[PDB]
Amino acid sequence: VGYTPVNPDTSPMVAYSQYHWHYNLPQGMERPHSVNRTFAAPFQSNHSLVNKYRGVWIEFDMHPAFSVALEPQLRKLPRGRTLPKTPAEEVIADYTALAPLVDDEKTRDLWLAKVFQHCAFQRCGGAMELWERYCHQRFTAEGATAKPPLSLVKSVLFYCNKTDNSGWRALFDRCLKDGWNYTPLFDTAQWSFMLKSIGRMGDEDGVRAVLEEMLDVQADLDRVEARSVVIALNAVTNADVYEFVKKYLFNFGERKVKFLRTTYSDLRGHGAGKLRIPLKENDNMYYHVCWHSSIRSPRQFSPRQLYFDYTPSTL
Amino acid sequence: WAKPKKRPKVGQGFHEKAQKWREEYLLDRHRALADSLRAYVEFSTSKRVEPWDARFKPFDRIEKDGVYVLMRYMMEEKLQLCNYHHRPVKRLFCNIGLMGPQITTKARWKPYRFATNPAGTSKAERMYQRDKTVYTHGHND
Amino acid sequence: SVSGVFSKGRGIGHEATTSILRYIPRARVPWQPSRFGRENLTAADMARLWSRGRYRDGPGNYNSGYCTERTHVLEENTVSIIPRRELEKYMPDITIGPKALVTPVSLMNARNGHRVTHDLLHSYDPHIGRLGKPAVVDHDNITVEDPNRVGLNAATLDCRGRIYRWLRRGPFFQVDNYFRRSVKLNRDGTLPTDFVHEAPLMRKIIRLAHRGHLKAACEEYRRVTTVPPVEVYRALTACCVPGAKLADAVSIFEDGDSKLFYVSRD
Amino acid sequence: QGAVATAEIPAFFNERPAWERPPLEETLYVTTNKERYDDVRGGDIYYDD
Amino acid sequence: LKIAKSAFGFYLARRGQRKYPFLRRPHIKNTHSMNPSAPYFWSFMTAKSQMAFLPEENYITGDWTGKFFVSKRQVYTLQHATSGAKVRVKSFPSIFEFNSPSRWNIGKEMNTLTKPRMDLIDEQMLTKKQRLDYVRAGLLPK
RNA sequence: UAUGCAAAUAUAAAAUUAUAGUAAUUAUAAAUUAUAUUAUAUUAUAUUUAUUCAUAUAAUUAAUAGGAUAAUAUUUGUAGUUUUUGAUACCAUGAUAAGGAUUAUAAAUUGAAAGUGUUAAUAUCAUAAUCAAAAUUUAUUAUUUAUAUUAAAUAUGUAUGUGUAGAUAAAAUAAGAAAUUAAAAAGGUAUUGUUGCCCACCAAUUUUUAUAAUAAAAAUAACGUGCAGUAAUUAAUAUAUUUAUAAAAAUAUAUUUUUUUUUUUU
Ligand SMILES: O=c1ccn([C@@H]2O[C@H](COP(=O)(O)OP(=O)(O)OP(=O)(O)O)[C@@H](O)[C@H]2O)c(=O)[nH]1
Ligand SMILES: [Mg+2]
Ligand SMILES: [Mg+2]
Ligand SMILES: [Mg+2]
Ligand SMILES: [Mg+2]
Ligand SMILES: [Mg+2]
Ligand SMILES: [Mg+2]
Ligand SMILES: [Mg+2]
Ligand SMILES: [Mg+2]
Ligand SMILES: [Mg+2]
Ligand SMILES: [Mg+2]
Repeated sequence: VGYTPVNPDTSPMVAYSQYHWHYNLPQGMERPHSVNRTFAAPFQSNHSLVNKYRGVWIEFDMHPAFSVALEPQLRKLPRGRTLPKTPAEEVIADYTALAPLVDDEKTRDLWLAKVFQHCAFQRCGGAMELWERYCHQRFTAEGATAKPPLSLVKSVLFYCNKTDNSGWRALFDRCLKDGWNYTPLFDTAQWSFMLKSIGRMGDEDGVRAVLEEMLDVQADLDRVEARSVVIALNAVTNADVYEFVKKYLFNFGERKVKFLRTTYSDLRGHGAGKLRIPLKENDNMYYHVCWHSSIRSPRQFSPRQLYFDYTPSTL
Repeated sequence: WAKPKKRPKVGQGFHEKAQKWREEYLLDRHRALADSLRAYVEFSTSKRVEPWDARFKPFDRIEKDGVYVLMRYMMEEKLQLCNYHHRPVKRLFCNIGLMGPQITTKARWKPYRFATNPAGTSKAERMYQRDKTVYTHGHND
Repeated sequence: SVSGVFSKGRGIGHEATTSILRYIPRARVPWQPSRFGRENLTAADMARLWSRGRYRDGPGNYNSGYCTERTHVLEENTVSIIPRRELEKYMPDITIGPKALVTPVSLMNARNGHRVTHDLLHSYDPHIGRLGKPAVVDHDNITVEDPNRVGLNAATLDCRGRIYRWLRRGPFFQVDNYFRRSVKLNRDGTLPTDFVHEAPLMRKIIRLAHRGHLKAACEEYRRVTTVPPVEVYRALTACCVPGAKLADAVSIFEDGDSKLFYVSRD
Repeated sequence: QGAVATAEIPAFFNERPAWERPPLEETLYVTTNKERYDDVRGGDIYYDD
Repeated sequence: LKIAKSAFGFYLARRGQRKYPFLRRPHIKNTHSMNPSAPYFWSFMTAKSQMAFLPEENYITGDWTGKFFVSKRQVYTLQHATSGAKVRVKSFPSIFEFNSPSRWNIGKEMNTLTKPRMDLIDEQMLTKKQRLDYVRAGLLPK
């Protein structure tokens, strides 16, 4: 009785009533409850994971001989979680000079991959020359048999995305099932960077090819970084690719799709500053990603909105 | 529990009256203060009646013997320096030590307001004849 | 016929998003479809609302010293303000400035989680002091006016759910938020470890540990606000070796690892 | 009789003995527990359809 | 309450003449704050130690536009007299000004210089009934 | 206070009123209505102590949001103004207090339901709420009374007057008190019932007639006098005679549709 309701735990007139347990009965537990055991939820935090590497790990496997031999050259290149500020010109000079002296293929290529990664972080454009000078001959040209070491490919790809470069499309294509079959070994961050670059450059077709492979190779869709999905989708103006992207959008999860919308509305919105290159206007893809989000969320009832104009009829 | 009636408005020109009244109440208080300081110090400085009650012992004894001998020859100077104010007098008697434990226990002293009378006081009425215009808390003559 | 509290208001979110977003129907709260919240107040109105609601101290109150009216009326009597230049003639000015309002990080636990001595409580989380945008506290610029409106105002419009949120906060909320909104791994995979303002302190720790002063070094390690570089952990454990202190070497290592991002794993 | 206390306990404690109830119920009968729409003067507000 | 002199007239009950624990009465009304003592002049309703610093309220703490009245626990300082600046205090009905500066004020708090309950009474803030009751007590003439 | 005149309840009758056309009825008795000196034993009020009684102020109540030792979400930094109106300073139902008057001693309580601001369906004037340092008029409150008297939150300057008017307060309980009590008979024109009903004159009007200060009678809901009646503030009722603002009142007889008080030779 009142506008303030009784709280059923603290009130003995609830607790000890006939619909609950009186204090003179024997007070044991009624039934056991196993909730967590029967059907358990997987852990997904609202906050992203604080320790994760957040980059493209380039996997440095060197024989612990050349690793010691080449130390004064390698000390200038990135080691794990450490990014020395050495100017990229110098590093490339060192590779060009000293590398023909080393005899190992595997070593020369690990070293090269480090150089590429280093040049990806500084966004120096003259590093593809290195690909055409050493690797192109035995990997990409005229159906050469040789199969490049994975780390090298990851590194070059990462470089083509960081420095936006038409070249990526040629490399990526070699990684599908009939080629090197490297695509299932890519990191989630790899996909993230790829999508973002392709999106900036604006290839709907690059975007489609990449989303198809990602899906087939079972990438982690929900953990692909939202910004990069948005920038990729934003690039899609062509009727067919557009169709593809609706049908595809059904592959994300409820949550992912909600934040695809949030992120999208921010990047053309308040957070338009957050990007190094501003987005381009897609009103169509924006509207659609919002629409999709609305379709996939639970629906709420707002009767004064729906039935605002309802009039009954006696027909 | 009835709804509280509203209070009438303040007054017209009562702000001026209140200002003036407090103003010169304070100005008056300056002289009341000055005067009562004068009185307080005049009292501290001037002599008082003897603090001890002579009706009990060791004080009843003839002025030529006992405690009075002890006072005339050893304590006199000091007793006069403090002007027979009852606090230092009682302390001096404690420090003379030749009475010793008795001061508080066997000896009786006059009550506060009587002990505060000016030396020479003859009639009891004197307690009530001191000035009431002055704020000393009975520490004025 | 129409009585409003406020004449005009404004939209929380801007043209690019809104103009398209409107073609998608959004469900409003069924029992009160229209929402006019404190994000929607105009600049003027927000200023006014934000002054009020702080008992005596707050700038709204005529006698706080922050009042912009030149005159105030007590029971039909009009009182003219005493300007501060004049107030100062008999009432000396001892004013430190805004740094006086912010204690160091070191004291945050003495103070139950706060660095800020201002009149409103200041949260380090994004949401409680949120206006349209996420709340962020400047420790340099703290004023009585509080332009960004990040403080927890007790009496303003829309305050109640904020107050309730603040009273539900977890045991480390202030501390955790302060720590996670600063101090986070860079987008390159680099550690947050190198900062210009803390560098000489890390240098000093290393130096102290090399001369073998373990206690002095540990005593400086205490005052570090930011993640210390690997070199610090190296120095400190190397110092633990000759005296055999193992417990200390281990607690050092374990401190730098899986708390501080595994700087210690080396 | 009247109820002194009330507890929520799984239905398998007391359920009509398997030989009294019709044969496999899950498979041969579609059952839904639902609420009467009409106003029920007395009796239960839920029924088994 | 019977008469509402403020907002609180509506919210509060008197409860007759009710006893509160020692030195906690809900409302601090210091009728005694100006209560003359020559010998106790420096110890009564003032700081318990003469080595205490003056309160907060003698200082300008922050960036101010200005104030209307200074607080009543502010202590009167030689500059209050000398500087010839407005010194106001909030008393009732409105405000008390120190207009006529004296050194005799110095070193005491304005609590002590402002008589809270004046011997002066407004007949116009009184109901005819209340005026009757003030004539019974032998305050107002009639 | 029975020499003139003077038939008249002791019942011969057909629903009430009305001079025998007026209104639609009237009259009536036992339900119900707290105080009228009826009796030992189951055991006591006439003691003690008290009574100078004051305290309130400086306006914005509207939503969720998780972080080390987790198999990777920048979801770091979650951004869609604007259609409603009551608890307010204001009319806006509910609910708990206080207040001794006859279930007694044994293995046992001297505190009660009849309701004292804050609480749940009547809305359609207004932001009034303490975070200090503040302005006595309000029935409803046990203060320190003469050897020694202001040190920590700031803490009360006033009234010595022969224990002295009127009027008041408290107690039979781990304390200590000791001798002057009630029951049983009663009336209602009202009908949840005396704050109940009713009675005449005094205006308008309506209607019938056998027109007497001012025709009579019947309907009737104003205004103004009162207080006639219900054992009703000197009981009523009937006849008689007188009297008169109006009910009515005085006296002479009968009488209870008024309540009762009771010597079988003292
Ligand atoms: O999800 C996020 C959040 C933030 N950022 C941050 O945005 C800043 C500029 O935003 P951009 O996303 O335009 O820069 P970028 O492509 O050059 O950055 P990379 O991701 O290639 O490093 C970047 O330098 C990065 O720090 C992201 O790149 N992604
Ligand atoms: Mg009530
Ligand atoms: Mg308020
Ligand atoms: Mg006629
Ligand atoms: Mg007639
Ligand atoms: Mg009568
Ligand atoms: Mg009569
Ligand atoms: Mg009668
Ligand atoms: Mg009669
Ligand atoms: Mg008459
Ligand atoms: Mg008659």
